[PDB]
Amino acid sequence: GTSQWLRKTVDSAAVILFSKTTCPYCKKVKDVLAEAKIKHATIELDQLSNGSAIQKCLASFSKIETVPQMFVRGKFIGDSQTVLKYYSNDELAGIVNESKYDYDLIVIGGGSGGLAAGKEAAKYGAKTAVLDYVEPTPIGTTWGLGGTCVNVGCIPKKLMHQAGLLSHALEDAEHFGWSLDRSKISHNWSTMVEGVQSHIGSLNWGYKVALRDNQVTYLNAKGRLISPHEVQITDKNQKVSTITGNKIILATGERPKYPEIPGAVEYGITSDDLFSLPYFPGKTLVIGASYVALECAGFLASLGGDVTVMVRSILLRGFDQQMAEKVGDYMENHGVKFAKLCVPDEIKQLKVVDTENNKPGLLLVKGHYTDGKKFEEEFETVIFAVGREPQLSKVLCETVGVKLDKNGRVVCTDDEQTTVSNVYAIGDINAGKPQLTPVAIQAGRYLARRLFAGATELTDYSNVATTVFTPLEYGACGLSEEDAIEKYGDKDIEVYHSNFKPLEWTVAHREDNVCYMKLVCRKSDNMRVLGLHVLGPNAGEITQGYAVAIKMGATKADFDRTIGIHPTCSETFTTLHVTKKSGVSPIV
Amino acid sequence: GTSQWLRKTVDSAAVILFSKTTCPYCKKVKDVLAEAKIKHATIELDQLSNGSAIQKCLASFSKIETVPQMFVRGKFIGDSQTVLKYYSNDELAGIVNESKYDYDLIVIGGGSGGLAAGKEAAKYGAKTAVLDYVEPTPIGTTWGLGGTCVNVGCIPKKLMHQAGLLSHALEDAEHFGWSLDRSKISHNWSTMVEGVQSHIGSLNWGYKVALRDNQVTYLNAKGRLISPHEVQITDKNQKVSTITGNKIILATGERPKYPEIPGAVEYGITSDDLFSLPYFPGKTLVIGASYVALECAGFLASLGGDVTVMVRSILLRGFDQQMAEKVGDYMENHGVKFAKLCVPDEIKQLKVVDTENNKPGLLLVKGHYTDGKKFEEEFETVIFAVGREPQLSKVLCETVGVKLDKNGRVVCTDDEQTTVSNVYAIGDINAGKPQLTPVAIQAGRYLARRLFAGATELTDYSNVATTVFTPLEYGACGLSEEDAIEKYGDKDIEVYHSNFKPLEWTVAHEDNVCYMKLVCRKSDNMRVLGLHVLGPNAGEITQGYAVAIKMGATKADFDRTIGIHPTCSETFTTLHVTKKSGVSPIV
Ligand SMILES: Cc1cc2nc3c(=O)[nH]c(=O)nc-3n(C[C@H](O)[C@H](O)[C@H](O)COP(=O)(O)OP(=O)(O)OC[C@H]3O[C@@H](n4cnc5c(N)ncnc54)[C@H](O)[C@@H]3O)c2cc1C
Ligand SMILES: Cc1cc2nc3c(=O)[nH]c(=O)nc-3n(C[C@H](O)[C@H](O)[C@H](O)COP(=O)(O)OP(=O)(O)OC[C@H]3O[C@@H](n4cnc5c(N)ncnc54)[C@H](O)[C@@H]3O)c2cc1C
Ligand SMILES: COCc1nnc(N)s1
Ligand SMILES: COCc1nnc(N)s1
Ligand SMILES: COCc1nnc(N)s1
Ligand SMILES: COCc1nnc(N)s1
Repeated sequence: GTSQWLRKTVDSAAVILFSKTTCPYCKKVKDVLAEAKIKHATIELDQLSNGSAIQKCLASFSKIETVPQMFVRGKFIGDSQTVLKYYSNDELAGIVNESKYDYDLIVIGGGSGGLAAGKEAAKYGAKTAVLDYVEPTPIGTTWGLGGTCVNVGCIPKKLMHQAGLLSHALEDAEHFGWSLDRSKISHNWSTMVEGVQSHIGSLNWGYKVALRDNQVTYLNAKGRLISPHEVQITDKNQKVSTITGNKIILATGERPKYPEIPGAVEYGITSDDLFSLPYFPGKTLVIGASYVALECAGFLASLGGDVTVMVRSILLRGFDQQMAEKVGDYMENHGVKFAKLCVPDEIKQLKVVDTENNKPGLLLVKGHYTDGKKFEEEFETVIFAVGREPQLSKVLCETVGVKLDKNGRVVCTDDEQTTVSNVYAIGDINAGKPQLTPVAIQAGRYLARRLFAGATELTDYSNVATTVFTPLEYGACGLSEEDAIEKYGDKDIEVYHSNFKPLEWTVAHREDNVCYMKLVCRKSDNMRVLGLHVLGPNAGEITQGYAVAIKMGATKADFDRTIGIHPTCSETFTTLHVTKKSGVSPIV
Repeated sequence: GTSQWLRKTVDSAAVILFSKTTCPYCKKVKDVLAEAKIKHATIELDQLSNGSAIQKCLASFSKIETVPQMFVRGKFIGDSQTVLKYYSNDELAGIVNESKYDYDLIVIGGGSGGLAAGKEAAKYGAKTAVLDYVEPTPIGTTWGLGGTCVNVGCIPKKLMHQAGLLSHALEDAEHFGWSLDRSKISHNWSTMVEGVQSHIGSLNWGYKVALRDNQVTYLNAKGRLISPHEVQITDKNQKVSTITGNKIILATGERPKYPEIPGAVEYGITSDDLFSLPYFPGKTLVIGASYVALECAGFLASLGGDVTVMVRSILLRGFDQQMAEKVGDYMENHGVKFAKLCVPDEIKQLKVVDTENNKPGLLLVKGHYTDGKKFEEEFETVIFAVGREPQLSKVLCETVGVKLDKNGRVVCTDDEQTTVSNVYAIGDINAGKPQLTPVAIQAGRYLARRLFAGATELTDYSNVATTVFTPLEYGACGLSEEDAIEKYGDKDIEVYHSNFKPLEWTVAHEDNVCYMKLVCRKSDNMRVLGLHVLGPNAGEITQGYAVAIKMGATKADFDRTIGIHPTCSETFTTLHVTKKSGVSPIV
């Protein structure tokens, strides 16, 4: 029924007004609340299909059936006359601030999702605290508010990716008639790092301002859920206390793993350290083969570093393997070396990091290949990118009763709820969800709208598009080719594909047949597009809009009947015709 | 119903075979035709939903109801025994070349649409000729096969744009840590033009190879339609002759206009001349305000030139006017000067063009502003971008009966047919269609499939997306904002909008110049009627969304899709400020 919607809304909301748009009785209660510096949500009943039934159900609480009606934290406050009887008597602040807990909402985690949920909750009148603390890395690195993307993730990595792209810009400029000689131009690592850290510092500051201007309490404190409604916090001075909240959101993210081998923690670094490193890495070994490892190797080479990637098995496990091979081939051709089917055994120190003179150390790496032969080479810097994990034992006492999966992530329902009914989890620690910043933001915002404004919208987690920012970018939306075959059978999968060449590469004398795209389609379902894949420049900008068409169920015919924009790389999707079954070449 | 399809299909097809995939007798006839190099179309009756009706209806032509049946130019040739008999007896080649006309298809015009139409028809066995001739510009400029885009349009204009974009990329490089100093780097015009002309030459060559390998006859001759089936050709040696064809496609495009003022033809140039000009233009006056005018003024500025645009009234007439003003404001902050509400009266010559030393001349331009005040300035080069027109009197005798609208364009039904039943028109001269290269290509290809392979798919001309390649690009798909209010009323229109800033612009040091909006319809589930974005890589951004708009996308379809981070395009997935709210769109 409607009755248990209405009654979840009233129960959970902080301050909420049931109202209508034509009623000037409601319009005067609003203006009172605005000037009184009171935030609230507002269900306009004349714009809901079944506003009539809701008016009746309000009477179960208030014994009346008209509008406006104001509730605070589950209790009916009054109608239009009673609100002004409280206002002019100056009894209104004591009533709107009445609560069994310190906060309506405590977010443990000040990253992508944490800050996004906190700000949206506060819009609708919820008393909100946001906790953030950055445990330092083994060598001591630390940073400010905003989470992993803002400080040591998407933002600093794409900015260094852009710095790497601009070396090809300097090469190309010669052929388009500019008088520079790229031969005599070199890169300065620490000038880059200063500009990058300057931008991050402005996001740190901007988030503190945003929280302040939304009346959100920010505590730079480590938090721990000790009971369903109690969060124990620790100061920067080591002072412990306890705060209480009605709803809890866990949004604490992950940190990089190290392999269990001698020397790794003591002498290597991870991505957490790379984006503010005060010396150029020098001769670098990257261990691992995820998108983090290949993206960092890619711009290290483009800035002129001597870069090696040690690969256990394959590149980009979980991604379309034909495209992953195309990515790796391009990198191998443009400076990155690979040591294939190889694994490390220990890291030995030969020289200590020189802090005063700003120089890396010197390390000796010992490893072995799957056949048996030995790996032994010296590097100045060794970077581990062997995956990320959460440490929920630090965040969450086991007696609270929040269930975790065998990987240590939180098992949630489809509306982010944990096994404890007032506790939710969003972002990287939610089991089974894609680990991406815009996913966490969308989840956090939609959930706050459900707890405090009566919203029903859920987050849709399927067919979320991605881009890997390797020297040649790789964008994808949907199934990889081998997953669609495995799920529907090779006879039911048709794949259209083609090479291409950006117009911008013609005068520049770049390669003819390295850029590549394909559509993986289901025959028996009107050639429905199951996955889209593209290797080339600006692959993120290319892929993104097609994610809407695929969310709507696009078919091959939908692509055929749409006309291209000329000249672009993206238009090549609108005229594809060569099937893989056919055996015809895809070259240009 | 099905009946009238199969009679239209049999009459216009050149060589066509009706068959079934599972039939070894049809396979036997296919294998004979491959070996004899006899190109043909093929209808596979067992993959069509009314193949049974078609099968019975073939008997009205062939007095049989079995497959495989082969036709040539409206005549039943036989079943598998009759065809093999012809093969074995050496009679099959003469039968399949029997024609009342010289060609199954004559295309007049070897540009974007004509080449696409020509190459596609040949795949189905049509005996095809393609005609192309380039009348020179007033100063003598001419070029090779491929049309306006390939030679004096999209392809050279975007390479030159690209040259201009690299100048800001050299600036940005310093801030991201590269040692270069932008201040001591300069641009060589003739080096660029050589690289551009070299790529165009490779396209000229590749199209000639393409026509050769499809057995299309290429005649570098001017063609004129003198009767429904007769095309008069004139040689590069002025030899005149007449060829005949069953179906005629007109695809002759347009050329730039000149204003009727003294000195304009004698001392100015147009875009036709600019992309192969041997000298740098110098101080340039661009007259006009279309996307050609603004794109060219744009890269000439970025390459270091002193550039002025003379605007009669507004910029980008017919495009969303708020977006056009943003496009022009950005150009004005980055070098381009504007002479607003202004029109030219005459061009006077001060220095002739110096061919020996490779230098432009010198000109005095006189004009007036709308209030009467006078304009008088000196420039080395004057570029007219005051529109384009067909000249179908050069193409089409009046007595053939092909009807034209009041602009001289061809009035066509929604299958590209003219008032004469064997004559079709495609591309720029098709009245009322967006004048774009992918549109011409799609129309020429789809039409050839209907004339010669029994296809029925029409070309969809609605909601075709565009990009204007100004220094900051402007992508668009669907109705402008003012157009949508005119059609549905202000109360039924919601506009969501936001400024944004590329991540690449942060370390490189404007905050709120990039902009995008969605124009929606309240009473139709908030249906997206127009998408607009100003920013970098706007074509790459806009294109994919054109599929979702074609499928009828709403605001909720945009909200429920997750973004790709960090990108510019992802800002479309989280828009929330409305124009009626009065809230500011900056970030
Ligand atoms: C190198 C790298 C590059 C990436 N690039 C991209 C990209 O291009 N695009 C993309 O979409 N995603 C990218 N990601 C993934 C993206 O960063 C994550 O999906 C996202 O940051 C997860 O958000 P979150 O809110 O769940 O966690 P986080 O952003 O990690 O925020 C959690 C915060 O809570 C803090 N915290 C932890 N424990 C406690 C505690 N007990 N008390 C208080 N605070 C605590 C953490 O220190 C942190 O500040 C990248 C990740 C990495 C590592
Ligand atoms: C500066 C500029 C930039 C442009 N940029 C873009 C862009 O970025 N994207 C886009 O989509 N569109 C762009 N266009 C438009 C695009 O060029 C046209 O839409 C396209 O060329 C139309 O093709 P068409 O086949 O109709 O004609 P055309 O390509 O003009 O082909 C006509 C051909 O027929 C020849 N011909 C004429 N008369 C005869 C005759 N009697 N006998 C034989 N041959 C004859 C002509 O000389 C020419 O070779 C641009 C146009 C210009 C001028
Ligand atoms: C539990 O760690 C104590 C803390 N140190 N710095 C903070 N900001 S909180
Ligand atoms: C998830 O696998 C982590 C690793 N990758 N490369 C290694 N050598 S260990
Ligand atoms: C009037 O034009 C005669 C020509 N015909 N084809 C050429 N190449 S010159
Ligand atoms: C034929 O000329 C008409 C014009 N169009 N734009 C101008 N500035 S003058």
